[PDB]
Amino acid sequence: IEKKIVLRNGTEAFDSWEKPPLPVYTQFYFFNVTNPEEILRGETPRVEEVGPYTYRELRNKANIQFGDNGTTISAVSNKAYVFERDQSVGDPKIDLIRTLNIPVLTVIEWSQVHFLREIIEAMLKAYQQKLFVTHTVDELLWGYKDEILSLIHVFRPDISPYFGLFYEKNGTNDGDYVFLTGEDSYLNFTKIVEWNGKTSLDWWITDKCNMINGTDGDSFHPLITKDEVLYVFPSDFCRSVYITFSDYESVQGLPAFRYKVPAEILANTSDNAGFCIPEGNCLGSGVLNVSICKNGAPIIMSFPHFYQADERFVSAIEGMHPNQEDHETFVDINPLTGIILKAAKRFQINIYVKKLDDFVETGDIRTMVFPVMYLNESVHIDKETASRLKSM
Ligand SMILES: *[C@@H]1O[C@H](CO)[C@@H](O[C@@H]2O[C@H](CO)[C@@H](O[C@@H]3O[C@H](CO[C@H]4O[C@H](CO[C@H]5O[C@H](CO)[C@@H](O)[C@H](O)[C@@H]5O[C@H]5O[C@H](CO)[C@@H](O)[C@H](O)[C@@H]5O)[C@@H](O)[C@H](O[C@H]5O[C@H](CO)[C@@H](O)[C@H](O)[C@@H]5O[C@H]5O[C@H](CO)[C@@H](O)[C@H](O)[C@@H]5O)[C@@H]4O)[C@@H](O)[C@H](O[C@H]4O[C@H](CO)[C@@H](O)[C@H](O)[C@@H]4O[C@H]4O[C@H](CO)[C@@H](O)[C@H](O)[C@@H]4O[C@H]4O[C@H](CO)[C@@H](O)[C@H](O)[C@@H]4O)[C@@H]3O)[C@H](O)[C@H]2NC(C)=O)[C@H](O)[C@H]1NC(C)=O
Ligand SMILES: *[C@@H]1O[C@H](CO)[C@@H](O[C@@H]2O[C@H](CO)[C@@H](O[C@@H]3O[C@H](CO[C@H]4O[C@H](CO)[C@@H](O)[C@H](O)[C@@H]4O)[C@@H](O)[C@H](O[C@H]4O[C@H](CO)[C@@H](O)[C@H](O)[C@@H]4O)[C@@H]3O)[C@H](O)[C@H]2NC(C)=O)[C@H](O)[C@H]1NC(C)=O
Ligand SMILES: *[C@@H]1O[C@H](CO)[C@@H](O[C@@H]2O[C@H](CO)[C@@H](O[C@@H]3O[C@H](CO)[C@@H](O)[C@H](O[C@H]4O[C@H](CO)[C@@H](O)[C@H](O)[C@@H]4O)[C@@H]3O)[C@H](O)[C@H]2NC(C)=O)[C@H](O)[C@H]1NC(C)=O
Ligand SMILES: *[C@@H]1O[C@H](CO)[C@@H](O[C@@H]2O[C@H](CO)[C@@H](O[C@@H]3O[C@H](CO)[C@@H](O)[C@H](O)[C@@H]3O)[C@H](O)[C@H]2NC(C)=O)[C@H](O)[C@H]1NC(C)=O
Ligand SMILES: *[C@@H]1O[C@H](CO)[C@@H](O[C@@H]2O[C@H](CO)[C@@H](O)[C@H](O)[C@H]2NC(C)=O)[C@H](O)[C@H]1NC(C)=O
Ligand SMILES: *[C@@H]1O[C@H](CO)[C@@H](O[C@@H]2O[C@H](CO)[C@@H](O)[C@H](O)[C@H]2NC(C)=O)[C@H](O)[C@H]1NC(C)=O
Ligand SMILES: *[C@@H]1O[C@H](CO)[C@@H](O)[C@H](O)[C@H]1NC(C)=O
Ligand SMILES: *[C@@H]1O[C@H](CO)[C@@H](O)[C@H](O)[C@H]1NC(C)=O
Ligand code: NA
Ligand code: NA
Repeated sequence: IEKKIVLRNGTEAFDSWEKPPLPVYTQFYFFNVTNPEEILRGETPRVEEVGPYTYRELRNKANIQFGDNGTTISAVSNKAYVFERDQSVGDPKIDLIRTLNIPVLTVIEWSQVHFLREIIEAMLKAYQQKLFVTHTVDELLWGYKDEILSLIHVFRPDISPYFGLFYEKNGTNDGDYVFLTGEDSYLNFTKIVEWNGKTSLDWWITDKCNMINGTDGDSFHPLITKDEVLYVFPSDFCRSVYITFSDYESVQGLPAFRYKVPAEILANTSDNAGFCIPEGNCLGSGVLNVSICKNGAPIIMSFPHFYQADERFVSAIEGMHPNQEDHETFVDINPLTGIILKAAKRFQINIYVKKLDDFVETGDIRTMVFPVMYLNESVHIDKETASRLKSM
């Protein structure tokens, strides 16, 4: 019986959960817009993939507190990103990327939703902004000071003058989780019970879609069987998902089940209609409008190169060539212990753009989901730790 895989102060499983020994790497890839003026004149966008920009992660748990006679545990998961120049295609503090002006699109979308409408319209009218802007990779990723945000900031101090895809996400966590250890049962090991105090979400339509299912995805319950389905809640993705068995794999000298994210997760279906806000009206198979949880910005999640998506999402942006092996999302789990031996968590950030008559910033741009940057967050078990695990 494997009941030593339980988060108790004394077991080695707890120490690995507290301080993950395996290094995790996130790699950023950007889409450099080659014809901005022609896009504003209503022509088909043309982009170039640029990457990787590889960062090593520093993971740990903090504010660790037990409870309920040892059945529950609460903590926060801090995550930092240390840059690796030699594992990267270039220096991000020099390498420039030309892409959409996300701050102006954000505040344009705010104004259309009547949030600081007069102030935004006034500033935009006085200070002309460009729809396409060029910044360094370090700026786009970890923040830069924007004009319009700075002007709004003087009127509304709560509004940040700086914008970045991962702004202030270095050396920080993503809410206060409370997990469930495997004391009551091994099946509900590292299972999330609440997040930021609440037992479920409240920005999707159906109660079904707002449920917090499964684990964070850093580990799974022991003794996994081929037939079952594993639920994951990635906070950044703003919904629970699930992964199904694909095929058999061996990592080092260890057995592993290859579990992937299936097409059903972002499919245009009734099960996923609840995610399509407001009136159950969806953009199409293979995307997720996450504007509600990204503070009103017109941000659309997808898989890299619109993998597992409607063909028209690929035809809209010249430069998207999706294949399985490069863009799928998979995880190799040791069935016995439920430990991730290898994985590639991959997702893409897009921006919803459309022509506006009230705005000449938009020109005559087409209505489309415009890709900005996607990543590969990956892990791989090394020989020393694998051989350590192999013994048990
Ligand atoms: C992704 O995802 C995301 C999320 O999820 C999303 O998002 C979304 O989006 C959408 C888009 O569309 C949106 O929707 C929109 O919204 C907007 C906004 O809203 C808001 O606001 C408003 C306004 O307010 C203001 O005003 C008023 C009056 O007017 C007042 O009352 C107030 O107070 C304010 O005022 C202020 O300010 C101003 C400035 O100027 C000044 O002046 C003054 O003094 C003051 O200060 C409002 O209205 C709203 O409200 C609502 O809601 C709430 C909640 O809480 C409630 O409570 C209320 O009651 C309401 O509700 C109700 O009503 C409404 C009506 O409006 C309705 O809607 C409902 O159902 C109910 O019944 C808010 O707050 C808006 O604006 C819009 O609306 C529009 O559109 C629609 C369509 O859908 C319709 O339905 C409506 O009706 C409208 O329409 C109209 O208008 C327009 C413009 O102008 C036009 O064009 C048309 O034609 C029409 O017109 C007509 O009618 C009218 C009546 O209405 C009249 O007046 C005239 O004459 C004509 O006849 C819409 O709705 C949303 O919101 C969002 N959400 C979020 C969360 O974000 C997105 O989308 C996605 N994406 C993708 C791509 O997919
Ligand atoms: C994180 O995620 C990214 C992907 O999103 C990974 O990066 C990719 O890594 C794979 C390998 O793991 C790379 O694949 C290799 O690409 C090489 C270049 O291919 C070019 O040329 C061919 C024609 O020759 C074109 O078809 C293609 O479009 C490219 O323009 C290939 O030479 C390699 O081929 C070898 O493997 C294939 C397997 O299918 C064999 O069939 C071949 O015979 C050959 O042996 C290979 O396909 C891919 O290019 C990478 N892309 C990017 C953007 O980096 C990361 O590796 C991943 N994980 C980690 C941990 O980093
Ligand atoms: C993504 O696309 C964007 C836009 O196409 C691209 O930005 C551009 O990069 C080029 C270089 O690739 C920049 O051109 C340089 O401008 C600087 C500043 O004035 C000059 O110092 C440079 O002059 C030297 O260039 C060569 C040596 O580096 C020599 O041939 C020459 O004699 C000079 O010594 C050079 O002209 C250009 O400024 C930007 N454009 C914008 C709008 O920012 C970006 O590089 C692409 N990103 C990636 C990762 O490829
Ligand atoms: C969070 O977890 C719950 C429970 O695991 C998920 O809800 C379940 O979703 C399944 C989808 O297969 C529902 O199955 C249904 O079966 C009937 C026939 O019996 C079929 O006609 C339907 O089309 C559907 O497939 C099931 O009812 C439902 N169970 C419960 C208790 O809600 C939910 O999807 C998960 N949410 C997220 C966001 O991951
Ligand atoms: C995120 O924060 C971490 C932790 O401070 C940074 O990692 C350090 O970077 C310094 C640069 O001065 C280096 O000396 C070390 O590689 C790191 N220190 C430690 C203790 O790990 C990381 O660079 C930050 N990332 C970004 C993008 O700013
Ligand atoms: C996603 O699926 C829905 C439901 O099938 C589509 O809505 C249907 O569209 C067809 C024609 O394309 C109509 O005949 C039906 O009457 C529609 N049914 C409902 C309930 O709306 C919707 O068009 C699809 N969305 C996309 C972007 O392809
Ligand atoms: C766990 O180990 C021992 C318990 O006696 C103690 O030294 C340490 O402070 C404990 N830490 C946590 C986070 O429980
Ligand atoms: C998890 O543990 C067991 C096994 O599934 C189950 O009986 C219990 O209700 C679950 N607890 C929670 C909080 O989900
Ligand atoms: Na409304
Ligand atoms: Na316009």
